[PDB]
Amino acid sequence: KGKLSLQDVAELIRARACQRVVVMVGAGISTPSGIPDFRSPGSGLYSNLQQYDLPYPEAIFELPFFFHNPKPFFTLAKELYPGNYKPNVTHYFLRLLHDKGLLLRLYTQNIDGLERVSGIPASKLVEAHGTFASATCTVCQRPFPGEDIRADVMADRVPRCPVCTGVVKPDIVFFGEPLPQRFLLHVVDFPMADLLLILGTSLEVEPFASLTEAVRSSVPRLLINRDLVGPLAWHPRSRDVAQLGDVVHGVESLVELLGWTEEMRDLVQRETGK
Ligand SMILES: CC(C)(C)C(=O)NCCC1CCN(c2ncnc3cc(C(N)=O)sc23)CC1
Ligand SMILES: [Zn+2]
Repeated sequence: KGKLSLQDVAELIRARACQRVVVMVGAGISTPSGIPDFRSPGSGLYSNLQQYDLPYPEAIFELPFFFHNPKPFFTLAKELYPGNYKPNVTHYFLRLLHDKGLLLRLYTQNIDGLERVSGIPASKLVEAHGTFASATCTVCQRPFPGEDIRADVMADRVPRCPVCTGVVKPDIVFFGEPLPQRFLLHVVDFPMADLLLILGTSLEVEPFASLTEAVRSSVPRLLINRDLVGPLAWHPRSRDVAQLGDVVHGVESLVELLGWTEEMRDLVQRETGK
């Protein structure tokens, strides 16, 4: 009887009636950290082809172009590597969710790695478009921690495999490649979810689009996004809640209703001092 509200979701979490939260995030959560959506006219990455020495937008994430000229991609890597951008309130909200034993899994479309930098361990993360936290030799397939090629990336050298001399590429998923193996965790995670949180994306592209329907029909789906569009708007469920407008405000409103404001402020304080 009647729509669930943001407060109703907050109350379920406070009661630990929702304690296996699956979170899905996109570009919208990282704009307040100073990373625009790549497609943003004027400011976004795809609108700065000259700045990266690219023939066209997609090229920075294409394998044949990468092997012809790895330097534009490595320019992006240098900018996006950990330490450059700061997580914002949205990332720390998810971190708090984790610290309180409420996070089952956080699925991210972002490559900025800000979830990790916020202190969420890799085991809770499914970085569905890959990550800079690890790298792989393109010839022999030797894996490397991201830190092991940091010096070369910061020094504008194309890192190389000690074993076979192959170019070592960050584990970002390029156009036409398979999604990472960890993505198959959705098979167990989604039936297990007792709350679905979607932040700063409308999950309009597959296979993310279908995943919104993988949770059971009793599970509330909370969308915090500019607009109510995508699969959630196409196929609403009685226990869906939409918090529209600015993601930062939506998240901060939820944080307040949860009673975590002072806890958030202390966490952010501590973390900034690192
Ligand atoms: C879907 C595949 C894997 C084929 C793909 O497009 N790979 C290239 C990397 C993606 C990463 C996510 N992505 C983004 N698009 C617009 N804005 C952002 C902001 C991102 C961020 N803040 O990490 S990722 C991203 C599209 C290109
Ligand atoms: Zn190698």
